[PDB]
Amino acid sequence: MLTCLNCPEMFCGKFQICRNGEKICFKKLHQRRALSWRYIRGCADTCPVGKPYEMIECCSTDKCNR
Repeated sequence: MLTCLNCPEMFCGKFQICRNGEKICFKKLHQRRALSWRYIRGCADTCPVGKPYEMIECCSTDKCNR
């Protein structure tokens, strides 16, 4: 199994265990303002496509989006 964060905050501690169908996590921006503590973290199947300024990250490791 894999572990991925599930909180908008950067230095948070909220996460969940990803099950089948999603062996990779992702972390992108949700807004330019207050971005310091605003990000879309969650599980996924593969690197989700999107803009470059969306700070879209992809990885398959324990809290890789830490």
